[PDB]
Amino acid sequence: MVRIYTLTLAPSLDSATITPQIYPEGKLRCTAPVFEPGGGGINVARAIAHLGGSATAIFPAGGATGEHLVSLLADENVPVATVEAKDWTRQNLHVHVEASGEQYRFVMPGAALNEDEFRQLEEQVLEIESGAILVISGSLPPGVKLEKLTQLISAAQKQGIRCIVDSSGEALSAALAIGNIELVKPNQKELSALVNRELTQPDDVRKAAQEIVNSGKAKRVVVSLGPQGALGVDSENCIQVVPPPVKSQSTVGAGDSMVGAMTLKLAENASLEEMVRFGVAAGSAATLNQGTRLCSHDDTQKIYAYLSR
Amino acid sequence: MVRIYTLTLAPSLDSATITPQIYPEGKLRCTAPVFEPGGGGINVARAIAHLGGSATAIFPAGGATGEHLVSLLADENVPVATVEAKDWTRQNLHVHVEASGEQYRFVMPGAALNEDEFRQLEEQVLEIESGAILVISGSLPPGVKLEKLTQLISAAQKQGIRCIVDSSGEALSAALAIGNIELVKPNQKELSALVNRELTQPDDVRKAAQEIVNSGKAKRVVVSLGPQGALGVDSENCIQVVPPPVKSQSTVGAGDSMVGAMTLKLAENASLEEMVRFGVAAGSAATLNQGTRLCSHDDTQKIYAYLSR
Amino acid sequence: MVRIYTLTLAPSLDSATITPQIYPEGKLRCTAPVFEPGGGGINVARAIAHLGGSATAIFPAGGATGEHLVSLLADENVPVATVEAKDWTRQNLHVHVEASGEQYRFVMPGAALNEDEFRQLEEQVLEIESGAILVISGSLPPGVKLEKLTQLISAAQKQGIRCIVDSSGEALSAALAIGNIELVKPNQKELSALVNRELTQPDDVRKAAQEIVNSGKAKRVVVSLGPQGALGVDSENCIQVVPPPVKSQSTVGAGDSMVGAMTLKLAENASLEEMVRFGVAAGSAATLNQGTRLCSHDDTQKIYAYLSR
Amino acid sequence: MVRIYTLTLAPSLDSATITPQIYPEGKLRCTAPVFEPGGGGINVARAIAHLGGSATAIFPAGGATGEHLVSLLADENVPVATVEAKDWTRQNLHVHVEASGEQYRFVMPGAALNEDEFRQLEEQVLEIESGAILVISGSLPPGVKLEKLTQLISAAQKQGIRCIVDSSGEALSAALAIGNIELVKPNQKELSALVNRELTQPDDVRKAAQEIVNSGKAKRVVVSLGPQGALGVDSENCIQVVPPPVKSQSTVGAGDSMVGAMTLKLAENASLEEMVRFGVAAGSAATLNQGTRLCSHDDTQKIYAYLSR
Ligand SMILES: Nc1ncnc2c1ncn2[C@@H]1O[C@H](COP(=O)(O)OP(=O)(O)OP(=O)(O)O)[C@@H](O)[C@H]1O
Ligand SMILES: Nc1ncnc2c1ncn2[C@@H]1O[C@H](COP(=O)(O)OP(=O)(O)OP(=O)(O)O)[C@@H](O)[C@H]1O
Ligand SMILES: Nc1ncnc2c1ncn2[C@@H]1O[C@H](COP(=O)(O)OP(=O)(O)OP(=O)(O)O)[C@@H](O)[C@H]1O
Ligand SMILES: Nc1ncnc2c1ncn2[C@@H]1O[C@H](COP(=O)(O)OP(=O)(O)OP(=O)(O)O)[C@@H](O)[C@H]1O
Ligand SMILES: Nc1ncnc2c1ncn2[C@@H]1O[C@H](COP(=O)(O)OP(=O)(O)OP(=O)(O)O)[C@@H](O)[C@H]1O
Ligand SMILES: Nc1ncnc2c1ncn2[C@@H]1O[C@H](COP(=O)(O)OP(=O)(O)OP(=O)(O)O)[C@@H](O)[C@H]1O
Ligand SMILES: Nc1ncnc2c1ncn2[C@@H]1O[C@H](COP(=O)(O)OP(=O)(O)OP(=O)(O)O)[C@@H](O)[C@H]1O
Ligand SMILES: Nc1ncnc2c1ncn2[C@@H]1O[C@H](COP(=O)(O)OP(=O)(O)OP(=O)(O)O)[C@@H](O)[C@H]1O
Ligand SMILES: [K+]
Ligand SMILES: [K+]
Ligand SMILES: [K+]
Ligand SMILES: [K+]
Ligand SMILES: [Mg+2]
Ligand SMILES: [Mg+2]
Ligand SMILES: [Mg+2]
Ligand SMILES: [Mg+2]
Ligand SMILES: [Mg+2]
Ligand SMILES: [Mg+2]
Ligand SMILES: [Mg+2]
Ligand SMILES: [Mg+2]
Repeated sequence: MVRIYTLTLAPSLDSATITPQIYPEGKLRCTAPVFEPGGGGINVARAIAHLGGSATAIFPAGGATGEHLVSLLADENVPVATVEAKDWTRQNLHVHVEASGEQYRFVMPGAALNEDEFRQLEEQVLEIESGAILVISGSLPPGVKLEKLTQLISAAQKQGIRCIVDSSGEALSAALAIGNIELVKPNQKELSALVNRELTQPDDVRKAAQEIVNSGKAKRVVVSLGPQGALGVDSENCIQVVPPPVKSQSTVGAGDSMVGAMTLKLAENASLEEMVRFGVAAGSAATLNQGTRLCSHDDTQKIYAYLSR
Repeated sequence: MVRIYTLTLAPSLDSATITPQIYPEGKLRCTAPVFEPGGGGINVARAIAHLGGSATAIFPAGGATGEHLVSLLADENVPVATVEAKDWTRQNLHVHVEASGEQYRFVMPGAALNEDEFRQLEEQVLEIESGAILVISGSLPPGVKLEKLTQLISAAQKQGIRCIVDSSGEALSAALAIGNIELVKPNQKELSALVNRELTQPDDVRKAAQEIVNSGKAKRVVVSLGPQGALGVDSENCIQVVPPPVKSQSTVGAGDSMVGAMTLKLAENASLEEMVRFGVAAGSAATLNQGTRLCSHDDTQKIYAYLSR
Repeated sequence: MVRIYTLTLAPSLDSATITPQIYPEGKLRCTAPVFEPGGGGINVARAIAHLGGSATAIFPAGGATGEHLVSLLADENVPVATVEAKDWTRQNLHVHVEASGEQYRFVMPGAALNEDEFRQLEEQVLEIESGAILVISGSLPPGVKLEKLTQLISAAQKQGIRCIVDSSGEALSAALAIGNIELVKPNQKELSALVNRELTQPDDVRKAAQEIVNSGKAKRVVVSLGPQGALGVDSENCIQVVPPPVKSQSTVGAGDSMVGAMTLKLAENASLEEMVRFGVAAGSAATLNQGTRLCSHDDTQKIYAYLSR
Repeated sequence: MVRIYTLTLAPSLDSATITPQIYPEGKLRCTAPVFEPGGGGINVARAIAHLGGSATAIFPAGGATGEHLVSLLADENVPVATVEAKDWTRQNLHVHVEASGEQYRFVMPGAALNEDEFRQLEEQVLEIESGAILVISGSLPPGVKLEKLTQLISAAQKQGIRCIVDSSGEALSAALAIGNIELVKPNQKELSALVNRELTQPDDVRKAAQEIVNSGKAKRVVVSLGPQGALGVDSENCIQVVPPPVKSQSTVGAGDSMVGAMTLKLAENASLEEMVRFGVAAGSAATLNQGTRLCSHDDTQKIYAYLSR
């Protein structure tokens, strides 16, 4: 298997806290937070670790929050390659409400990057050897022009780095601007925005995915469909995989778990069907766990065996 | 095609109202309500009308609220057969919040039924011809012992009335106590309560469904799975049908729409596959319409065509 | 003491129910409701009963819901004078959420009145002897022109009936159109709407209340101020009364409790200070009790003793 | 006028963000946060600046978040005296929901303080001149034994530093353990916890306040009562001051604004009446401004003039 790297331009040090009730105006007393790594590529690398593989997470880190982020990943045995940034690593908030069992997730932008910090990040990316896989996942932080992301991807592909993309909005469109992306995983909202049209008819998702493949923007499009599983599209195949009928406890982290799983199958040169099935297995495995916990090896294996008959 | 009847032991006259915001403590000023028919069997009959068929709704009605319920169904051209009850027809409340677009649904028990009234309802059911279909759908109202529900179904079956059951809790178990039910449609929670175990493993739903068929309790079990569609089980077949990837606007009425569709297919003596496909098409068609609106013929046809492609 | 009557043109049979959690989209299973009398004048009469006096509630009642409303008042020993109405007595909903202890209150319009039913109600009102007190409290139901309310009040005053008004919006303005109202109790929002201006400066409430008295619209204006108590205004006096610093459990019914209390003091020809103090005592006593329960005699007496030094 | 200092053992760098709707499970996309100074003593110092006075804020600051906190105060021209702490300055989150206009406030503990750092803070406090005022306001951060808070206050008082305390829980009791506190401002809940009993009777708050004065624990006790204003108690006087009837826009910052105002009055050696009046004026002035904004000079002056009329 070739080596796997992930890139998170907007990582975070997330706080998970608990409060008895939720209501406006008054002070909600919240417990001492538990800190956890945040960010698309970072969680993809964590999911891969859970599944028994290894992925090196590349990301900017700033201030004491950044140091703690790196410290957390060290304890989880997730290898990293960081760039020191001036602006401190930002924090998102996850609140569990004890009385209802509900969770609330407040997602703010990542820290700013200056041009020099982005250049260092690109330098880290270009140290990746030909044939290896790079997963670019997450939002685009302030300070980065859209074309800089496209230029990074182009440079990467130029020296044989195989790119996988999970993003949204203008970043996702920009990441796909040059094309030849190995794999992209939009969810339904992300797909609709990317093809710039509403997907209201039964066959619209399939057709939109095929449109992306046919255009040369991506070799593989896996449209993830929440509880309905996913639809994977190749130049030769269209397959839908639906998860088993088991209740979701918490959907947080399903997307990153699926991407990490599919990345591993891509590294193994698996078939489209095997890739999508393993992706659904890990994404749905993620839903079995409370709060922000990602997929576990054993749950993913169990669901994958079910999906494989 | 044989004739179709439905039975709703706990009907309601539902109020749909609108308010700008939702918050506790203060008076929420709600608009003058729009009244609509409520109740499982009643909604099955309405869905059947939408799909081009005809079903007679049997139910107790009491007071001016009951009169209005009857009048609403007359205006919708749904045939009825009623028993006048002493306790007035109860009301559930549907609240649309303008600021969020969210809907809140407060579901209270149906009016009480005395023993005389239940025997009157039983008399109506036993006037149904042999070979016709009776759909018993909805909650069990106060005043009716579970044994009486068992007795009604046993009485109906002895003379060739084909029974379809959609209920929950002790009522569902009681309805299946006699066995030889033509079709039962539990959702996942209802199936779990019926077999009395958590269904936490991938194959648990299928195994539970097969257990009910094998035990002779039901000829067909269709476990409905929300956005995952449904799993249909026979003595000979097992199929899962997943809806197309279209966004749900409002899930209200999905269950009764699905039951209405499957009932029509059952009356046409369709295959298990055709029955479940049409059921999923109608159930998911219902979700395309806002609020409490059930499935439309055209949306159901479109989804069914896709599933049958 | 002279006799006391209340008029409720829009009464209701309210349902109080309990549900474990509150959230949109899904069915919220609510307990078998406890029915209670609803409507301004009706609750004023109930509050008066709690305080040891007697008030006859005049109101339209229709259908089985109306009969149960009358039945509830009989059990509480509240004398009534009803007019049978064609349109059935409507229901508001009070929902207690067990997990949070919050209550939600959905308030819909009252049943319609036709011209004949209103004429009968006016006839009941004009049977009231000179010197007696009539409390007109609550919203204006559909079917009643604004000037009909004004004409009723004018006719009442013409034969010596002393009128007290608690209402809002166009109804309140109309009720005050002719003037010489003995007592009106707007809250702050109601006062602002009545004088048609925002009350943003420290002395604005006082000035607005005095404007109403000086105009001849009302002899006494008691602006109720929620937790801040009330400001009472006469042609000769301006007094603010603030409740004791005890936590409110539930504010439902505070307004009607205050009005019933003030009505009793008006019947005793009490001073403005005594009237307002007893009103604050009963209104704040109401807040000590969970849900919709009105003021208790003992709590009101205790707070009144405190307010009187 | 003597000099004024404040002490905030648990400061914060607060993030204020905006999101369109609030609901659980999904990612709530929040705007790039606006940062603001947080913490009891810090806010007291800011309120004092608004009211035209000057107060030096003493607090631990750590990391880039602490640097930003210090920078924000510099921009607001609030003098500070800081101790560099190992643990980085923590962040609370204020969320405005656009659809409802509601604000949600998630309050987490302050950064940890080690024993060395606390002694450094103690050293700063003991550099305050005799006769000057020190306001100790806010929660107690992890790492500080209650006895150390008692020791700090005892140390300060021995050399003529006049101490004002605003806190809660065990910290408030510990702060009052030494006695001879110049002024304490519990709210109702804080007073109840302090005297360890429910305050359910009309005179309970006053009696509890007098108990603290009589015991020698505090020279002055001002129990703040939210919209009911405040009750101020001396060895010689007892007064209640109620704000004018103006609608609160947002209650955030009322407490610290009130403390800032009373501190300034205390420095001017004002009467108990003048102190409580100005306190209520500033507290209520704070409520006129949206979000976390404290009292403005002009609004405070306007309310104070009314209270003094
Ligand atoms: N259980 C609740 N449900 C809904 N709203 C609440 C609830 N508790 C408090 N609130 C709201 O919060 C406001 C203040 O509540 P609270 O008694 O906690 O004071 P606080 O200012 O938040 O905290 P503190 O005691 O530290 O001063 C109330 O006015 C109310 O609007
Ligand atoms: N409610 C659910 N029940 C079962 N499986 C789910 C559920 N939601 C997500 N999954 C699984 O996780 C996979 C990915 O989730 P989804 O399609 O929601 O992507 P995403 O929106 O990009 O995730 P995320 O919000 O974490 O970024 C799905 O394809 C599916 O396998
Ligand atoms: N927009 C809102 N968001 C959250 N809570 C609210 C909102 N509006 C009102 N409330 C709550 O409802 C209580 C009263 O609100 P409101 O001003 O509507 O008075 P009311 O008693 O409900 O009605 P009325 O004016 O008829 O007397 C407030 O104390 C507050 O707790
Ligand atoms: N979120 C959804 N998206 C797409 N289709 C749906 C969704 N929810 C329900 N359906 C369709 O409706 C059918 C029945 O709905 P479901 O499985 O939820 O039954 P139910 O819980 O008995 O419904 P109900 O609550 O109305 O009684 C499903 O099998 C599916 O076809
Ligand atoms: N604890 C909860 N918090 C927030 N939302 C919930 C919660 N429980 C259910 N919901 C919402 O209600 C929808 C359906 O929930 P549920 O499992 O109760 O099915 P139902 O259609 O309401 O009832 P039924 O079992 O009778 O078919 C869910 O899709 C979810 O959106
Ligand atoms: N939160 C509270 N705390 C203490 N007393 C209260 C509170 N709210 C109301 N009261 C008492 O009840 C009296 C009337 O309540 P309020 O001023 O809110 O009138 P209202 O809005 O017309 O009441 P309602 O909504 O029931 O019709 C007040 O003057 C006061 O004495
Ligand atoms: N307007 C809403 N009201 C109530 N709940 C909502 C609303 N929008 C989303 N949700 C809840 O959040 C879940 C996911 O919402 P959403 O479409 O935003 O996906 P997401 O996972 O939060 O974000 P993303 O598109 O980045 O993957 C839904 O399943 C639903 O439960
Ligand atoms: N809803 C309100 N309306 C008018 N004035 C208010 C209101 N709430 C607070 N105030 C003013 O602010 C002063 C202090 O507020 P409060 O009694 O709530 O203290 P607190 O609970 O310590 O404040 P905080 O939660 O900010 O720390 C009050 O005495 C009063 O003057
Ligand atoms: K999870
Ligand atoms: K619908
Ligand atoms: K009450
Ligand atoms: K404010
Ligand atoms: Mg995603
Ligand atoms: Mg998602
Ligand atoms: Mg159902
Ligand atoms: Mg359901
Ligand atoms: Mg009122
Ligand atoms: Mg009110
Ligand atoms: Mg405070
Ligand atoms: Mg407070």
